Amino acid sequence: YDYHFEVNGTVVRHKNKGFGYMERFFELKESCDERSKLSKKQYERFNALFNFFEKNGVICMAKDSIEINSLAYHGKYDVMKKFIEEQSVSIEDDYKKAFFLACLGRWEESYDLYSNIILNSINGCVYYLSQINRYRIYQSITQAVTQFNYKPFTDEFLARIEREMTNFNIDDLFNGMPFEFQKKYKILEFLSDNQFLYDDTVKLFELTNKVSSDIVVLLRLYDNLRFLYENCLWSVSFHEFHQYIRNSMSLLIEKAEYERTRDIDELGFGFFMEYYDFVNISRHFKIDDIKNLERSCSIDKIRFGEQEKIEEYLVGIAEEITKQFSANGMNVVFYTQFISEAKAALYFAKYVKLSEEGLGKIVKALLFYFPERDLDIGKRYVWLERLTKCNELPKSIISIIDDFLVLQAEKHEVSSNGLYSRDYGALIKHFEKNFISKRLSEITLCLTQDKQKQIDFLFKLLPLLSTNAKSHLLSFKSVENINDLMNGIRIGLIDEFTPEHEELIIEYLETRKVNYIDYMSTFGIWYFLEEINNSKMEEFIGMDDQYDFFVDPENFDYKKFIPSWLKNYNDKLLGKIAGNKHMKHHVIEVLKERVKNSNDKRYLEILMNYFI
Amino acid sequence: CSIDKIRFGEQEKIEEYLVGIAEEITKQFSGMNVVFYTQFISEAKAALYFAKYVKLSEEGLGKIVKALLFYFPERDLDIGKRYVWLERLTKCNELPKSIISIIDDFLVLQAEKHIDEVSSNGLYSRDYGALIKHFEKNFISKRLSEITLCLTQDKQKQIDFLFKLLPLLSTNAKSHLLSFKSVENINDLMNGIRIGLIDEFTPEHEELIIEYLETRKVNYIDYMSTFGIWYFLEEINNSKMEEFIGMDDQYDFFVDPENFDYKKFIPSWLKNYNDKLLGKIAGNKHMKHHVIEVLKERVKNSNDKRYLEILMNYFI
Repeated sequence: YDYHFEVNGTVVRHKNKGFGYMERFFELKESCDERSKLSKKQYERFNALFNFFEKNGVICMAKDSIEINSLAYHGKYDVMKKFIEEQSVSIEDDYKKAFFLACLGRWEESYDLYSNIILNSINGCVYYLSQINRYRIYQSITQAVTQFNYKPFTDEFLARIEREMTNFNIDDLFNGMPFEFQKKYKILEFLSDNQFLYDDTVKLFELTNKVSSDIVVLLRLYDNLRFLYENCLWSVSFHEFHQYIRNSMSLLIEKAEYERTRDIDELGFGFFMEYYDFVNISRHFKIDDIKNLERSCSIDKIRFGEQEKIEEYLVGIAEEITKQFSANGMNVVFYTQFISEAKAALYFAKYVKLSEEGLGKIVKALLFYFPERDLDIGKRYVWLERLTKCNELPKSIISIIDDFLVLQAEKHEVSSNGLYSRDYGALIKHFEKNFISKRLSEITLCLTQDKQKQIDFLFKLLPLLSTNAKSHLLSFKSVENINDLMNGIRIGLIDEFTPEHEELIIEYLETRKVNYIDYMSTFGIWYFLEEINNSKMEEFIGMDDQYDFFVDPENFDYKKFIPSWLKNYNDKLLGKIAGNKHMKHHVIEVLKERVKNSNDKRYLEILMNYFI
Repeated sequence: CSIDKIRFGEQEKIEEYLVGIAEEITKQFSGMNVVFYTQFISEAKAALYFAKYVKLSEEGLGKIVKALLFYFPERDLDIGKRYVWLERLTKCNELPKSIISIIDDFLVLQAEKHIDEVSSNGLYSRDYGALIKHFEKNFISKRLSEITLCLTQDKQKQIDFLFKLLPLLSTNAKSHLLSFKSVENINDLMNGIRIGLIDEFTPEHEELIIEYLETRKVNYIDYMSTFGIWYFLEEINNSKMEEFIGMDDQYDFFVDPENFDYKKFIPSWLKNYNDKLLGKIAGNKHMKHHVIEVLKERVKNSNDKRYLEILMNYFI
């Protein structure tokens, strides 16, 4: 505590009452003559000290860019495998090898290498750090076994490490080292502690003040990341560090959004995201955390820099996804940690502009080689649609989606979201607007009445077929009764109501009218939407409030209106109701009354975009 | 958050705590402990500020108001900040006669002060008098009337300060004040209209407005927005206001909707506006679209609930 060493690289005298040796050192650093006056051995010692202080980002005193050198941090899995394959020349090479094995999911080999280094390492700093990391990898192996209860570790190995690590105390490790080590390496004692990021987490509270701190927080986060990755420490993978990164980045982005909002309020017209920030968010955030960030702050207003580096990182993520799942691959220990980072990276790639080739690689990996368990068809479509935000759909991505749809047809869908293969075709039709699928047409030409599952699958994908394919597909389905007509309209059998469909709807409505003493609401919606021009629906008025609310609002009694109707309405229906020039003030007043009664988010959203 | 609608439990314990803080404020500032002051003044200020939402008994309210007005240092609490505190206190409990008497004594002390008033938010003792007049509009400041009776023309400070507190006086007391004080500058005209002595501007008032605008114009190469509000709400028909646009953004916004570019509009302006002119802006139809856009953007990006209630009651 003689001096303060700040995150920006400046030194400040703090507590030493003796000579200013750091100020003196900087003075020799500035001027070569004073440096030349040193003795030869002291001159070379000063050269070593200057190299150290340059490497560690210590420049000068107060009166006078992040760069992490780690293959593990940058996700260079192939280069890490190459480094592991080669023969280690030193024990520091073995330490780096054991860290790389830990990061590649090969925890048994990592534990064996750490044990070997501990054997062959008795400064004793690599010995101490291997003891730290072997305990950490032993903790990782122990917790992975509990999660899996697949047998990725043999029971012999588990029993052997349990016997080796029984009664082992990491709290005694530093105190068991020679006192020379304990004096020289007092700064490494925190690595044996259960927690080491409490100071930073408590200091994060300054990002919540509403009355620089943010740059200090970011630089300290970069310092922690560089120390834990460049020194090959396995604590960089545990929940404490990931939680610390999540908290720091989330609070920084929320603080920047708060300053942006306050300035907009007070001035009426902040956070800069770069490659390292993108990698930190991808590796440490879950999808829920990114969703919290998106809902809390406008990430679309955050400028993304170093987009070439981010694109290269995303392409590497896609390539590793392919290598993990195109071939046998499937290191379950590595896959468990890697799939979360890949999901977060592809999810966050919505805000990053991507080149055509890189976008092609990423989209291909996402559509085909991403496991269904981690990303179902609905989540996969959500990721793709997010990818279509910054960059519109080119021809190559449309072709990749076409191949995905062809593969789906050949296979023929469990979707937690509720979006299926039809939405990919809708997305294609959104941009190309005239895309016809050659192979889908070919498989329609081979379709028969036997394979009903194919028919009921790609009847939803009808706009991507040709005229002959559409005509052939239409033959296998009948529209005899009203139920068949409703199944067709929900599946897309007909897009323009024929007069016989109108007669069928009339028959259904008359039959229900006779039996007076779900479908009717849809009929009223279609009548309002000009979908049906029968001009006869007025006789079915009186039963359902929605029916007369939709067929003719002029005579509708708005005391029978339920505000919950608007929640079920879609974008097109709400926009049409807004522009009707009738019914408008009634929905305005009912929505105003609803929101004044209770600040409901969906109702305000409806009232705000289309003004209904 | 609407903290006002949140109910407060243990109102008696809260009031006892508030009265204890008021008593400590009185005791400290009369020999004080400065290092204790640093920690305690923040808590006392926050408690007095947050006491807006808590029902206070008449005796406790009296003690709290007395401490806030008299013994709260001017360094921590400006006269405008102190008025804001007191006005917040009067929100939950309408100020009784004892509170009126206490703040009247504060007013007469402030009158004695001028015998030789910095507000960060521009709210002064005339506003304490206005808060007096907002309730029981039949009230007389006897001590202030006595001060008004003995007003020689040489002691300008007392008379010019007391002219702001016109409704607090009597006819006989205000006779001497009107004998000396009269509308002669733009400041006199604006504080007179805020009192309400003259409801309709004389042409000479428009002349002073135009000459003040001309002077600040020759200075070009704070009450700018008041003239814009007067032109928008057509209390000024001089029609020469259009020759001094490009001066302040609020002025440009209010004198002309179409010529005022909407990118320099400050969304926070709508919170200062009152209900009358806020409704008038909605019906103008010449600036309705851009205030609608600003309100929507603020509902999106800001957590402030004021913008939503501005949008939905007035539909600006």
